[PDB]
Amino acid sequence: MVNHVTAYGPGLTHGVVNKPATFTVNTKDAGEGGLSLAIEGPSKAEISCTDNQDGTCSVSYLPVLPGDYSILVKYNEQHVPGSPFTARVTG
Amino acid sequence: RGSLPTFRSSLFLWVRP
Repeated sequence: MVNHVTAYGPGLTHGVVNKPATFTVNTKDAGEGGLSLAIEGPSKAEISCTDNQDGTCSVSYLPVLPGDYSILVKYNEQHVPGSPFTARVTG
Repeated sequence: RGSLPTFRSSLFLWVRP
């Protein structure tokens, strides 16, 4: 899976229940386009997203049950490299 | 996947210079 928008950060791979899990979405010299973020898992995780002002987005989700969460990141209907990701969220 | 209920949270952003 290679390449355009990219995503990296701890929240893409692991987290802990009831604490915010975070990762970054780098849109430096992406076109213009639609960025989709979704998270699927054993609970409805609240997503928050702040523009860091430098072409980078800082994204966190708040998982309330432990388990596996799929993080899906698409740019213009296409999967970013590594998307869908899988975060092991422990208790 | 499928044994327990699964939920989705979503966000869509338009990115533009």
